[PDB]
Amino acid sequence: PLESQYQVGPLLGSGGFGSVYSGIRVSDNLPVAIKHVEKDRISDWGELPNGTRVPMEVVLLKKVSSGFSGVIRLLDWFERPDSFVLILERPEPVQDLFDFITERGALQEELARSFFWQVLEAVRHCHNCGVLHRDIKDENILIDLNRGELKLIDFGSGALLKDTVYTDFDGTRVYSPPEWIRYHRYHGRSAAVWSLGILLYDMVCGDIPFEHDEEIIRGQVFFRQRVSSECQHLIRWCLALRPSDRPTFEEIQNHPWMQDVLLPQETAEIHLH
Ligand SMILES: C[C@H]1NC(=O)c2cc(-c3cccc4c(=O)n(C5(C)CC5)c(NC5(C)CC5)nc34)[nH]c21
Repeated sequence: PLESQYQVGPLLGSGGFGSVYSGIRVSDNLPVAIKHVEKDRISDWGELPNGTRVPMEVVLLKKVSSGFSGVIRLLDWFERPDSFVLILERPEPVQDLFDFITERGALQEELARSFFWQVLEAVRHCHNCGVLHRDIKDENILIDLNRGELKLIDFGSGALLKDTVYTDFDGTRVYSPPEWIRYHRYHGRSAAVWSLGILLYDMVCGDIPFEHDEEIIRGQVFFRQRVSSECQHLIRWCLALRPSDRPTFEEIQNHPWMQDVLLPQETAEIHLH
């Protein structure tokens, strides 16, 4: 089932998420990624309409893999005795945003605007399909280097979107909002907007703004790089201490700093090729 249909290549990476290998679908040589997760290392489980116990990530990816998007597509999945295996699409050539930022340092605002806009479109798509990622960060974003298109990855910390409080969190701490640090309580959209503020700061400054819990709680933003006043304003708004003071996704995309975004292909020509 798995062995015959996919030819396995080298390990791309491993960590809390499991182990991800490059691969190729044997039938048509389609590039793929193959994610293995041990059953013991999965805490968040869900059920398919069919009535089958699977990892939540499988439920979430099926809900968002409908149509095209800036979300990594689940092509197939398999259950094994002690693990689940997910077959994901693989752009070629590709680089993850963390490595891209590390190599360039801070991104030019024009580039950060295009990237951030695409992340916003992808996150909006997730929320429309009832899915909350809960771990938005540069490490969970891939760049299709030829087309200039960003793709969200790793829904292993995610959940079904709801309007009530979340009391569990498995995402990355330094991207987590002050309300989680202080009260172990947050709401979906406003916590997501906090992580987007951290991401945007990361793009235009070349690193995250807060390291320790006390910096997150204080919420004072210091700019280490030259950043436009409009971009600083949007960042500070996303990082409002009070969740209800943070912008909606609509307010983010109507912010003056977000106007006249480049198309992804233009973005590649000017900034990537
Ligand atoms: C972060 C990890 N967790 C996931 O769910 C997932 C999916 C991928 C993944 C999917 C498709 C393509 C790539 C890919 O090309 N790469 C590269 C080799 C371009 C960086 C990587 N690198 C990572 C983030 C694993 C270390 N992951 C992919 N990586 C992860």
